[PDB]
Amino acid sequence: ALPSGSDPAFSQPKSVLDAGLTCQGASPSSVSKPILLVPGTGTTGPQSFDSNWIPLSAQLGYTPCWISPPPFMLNDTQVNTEYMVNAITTLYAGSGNNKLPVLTASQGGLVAQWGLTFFPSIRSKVDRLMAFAPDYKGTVLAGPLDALAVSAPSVWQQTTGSALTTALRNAGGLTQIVPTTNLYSATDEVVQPQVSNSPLDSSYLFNGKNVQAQAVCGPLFVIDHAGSLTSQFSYVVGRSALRSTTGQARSADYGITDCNPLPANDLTPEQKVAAAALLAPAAAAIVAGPKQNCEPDLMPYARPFAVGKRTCSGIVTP
Repeated sequence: ALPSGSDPAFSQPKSVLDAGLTCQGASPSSVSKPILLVPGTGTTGPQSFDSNWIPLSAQLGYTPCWISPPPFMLNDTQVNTEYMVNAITTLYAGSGNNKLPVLTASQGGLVAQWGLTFFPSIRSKVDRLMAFAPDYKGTVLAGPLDALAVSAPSVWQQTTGSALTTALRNAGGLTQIVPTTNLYSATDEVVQPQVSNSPLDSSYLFNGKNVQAQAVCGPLFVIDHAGSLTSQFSYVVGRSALRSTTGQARSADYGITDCNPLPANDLTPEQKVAAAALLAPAAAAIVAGPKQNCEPDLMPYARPFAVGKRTCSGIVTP
């Protein structure tokens, strides 16, 4: 049984959360068919999606909207989730009180699932989740202690074994909460482990539509972390998920002829070039960003689910 009852309090002023939400060509308070895009570590919304799902979702008939939690998704993943929860509240009312899809890149999927686990109000407002390379179990490649012995808050949190990923799993968050499709790759160079095509993989959610590219395209098919978001294969799976009456991608809607690892066909030449360079700003943001030597404390609503772990203030207690 998941957390129920009232939503946790926000730590951020609402005005700050509002400033992080933008829609292309519309206000989030008056928008037709919004899709909420949640970016990856080290990026803003436009950096994650300008070269891919902002144009691609527009051509499918959605108004692209996004959050850009500062600085570049490097702060506390629990604060990044406040931006998403506030955005869902706003876009739900702003689209006529209609459920909306959420589409994510890397950490953005962890944020979405964290929000669905701990903020019950949004469960009735999210139609489906389409997550590209989500790291629900974190990654064994996060490397918070590689090179400098300090790393961004959200990098600690995305490290395998972290208090945050422990709390998500222990609270029941590795089972899908809304209809979810997870698209990922065994050759992801950022998120591992992803090789088993099974619940061991970081992108896997129980009862989700878990699509490891190599299970469809073969063991030597190669797409990396950025290509998991931008590829033509990824587009076909995401399109199926967004159109599906079940809320999940359908195996019938894609196949071996879609196994194209290059940027999605419908992107402009400029977008395809930008898609190849997707993570370049992320490295600069990380170098310039906040860094610390400990994992951020869990907020009170999550503390009971990671008792015994160690965060900045000490040992987690209930």
